[PDB]
Amino acid sequence: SAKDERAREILRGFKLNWMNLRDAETGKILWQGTEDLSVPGVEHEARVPKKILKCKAVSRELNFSSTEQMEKFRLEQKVYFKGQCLEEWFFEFGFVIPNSTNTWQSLIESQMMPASVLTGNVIIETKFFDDDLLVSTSRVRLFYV
Ligand SMILES: Nc1cc(CN(CC2CCNCC2)S(=O)(=O)c2ccc(S(=O)(=O)N(Cc3ccc(Cl)cc3)C3CCCC3)cc2)ccc1C(=O)O
Repeated sequence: SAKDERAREILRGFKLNWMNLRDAETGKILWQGTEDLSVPGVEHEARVPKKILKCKAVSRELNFSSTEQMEKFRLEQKVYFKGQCLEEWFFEFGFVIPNSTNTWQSLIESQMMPASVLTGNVIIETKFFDDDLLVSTSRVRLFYV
């Protein structure tokens, strides 16, 4: 279908360039990377400091480029522990100019399991939408260090 073709064009033109996480209260950087975690079909890995689990809120900056125009770029993210969804998050970016590079700031705000239990057992599944069109699904396995 035209929508399936369109999804592939958007993916083809998309790159996640860099990204970081900060304690929202203090602004202190907890993690940063330049690996494109959005790439589908391979299991990505990331190592994050265990103190992140003590943050009431985490600020994420995500820098991306897109050759394709998007009407309503957004993300759905599911936190899975041993295959069980503990949490679902929704973030909206909105309009994306074709051939632009953009920085997107988001706030991520139950009782947390210990880092030692969680480590290597947490998968973040991220879906990349333009409105209702699914562009891609990626997975990142988290280790708490
Ligand atoms: N309920 C739980 C939720 C989590 C997930 N954490 C969310 C934090 C937990 C501490 N309070 C603030 C929210 S987290 O700190 O581990 C966290 C997870 C994902 C992310 S992320 O979605 O921003 N990102 C994944 C990501 C981001 C963007 C894209 Cl495109 C793809 C993947 C990763 C984090 C490390 C490398 C980047 C940020 C923080 C863990 C355990 C439990 C539990 O019940 O025990």
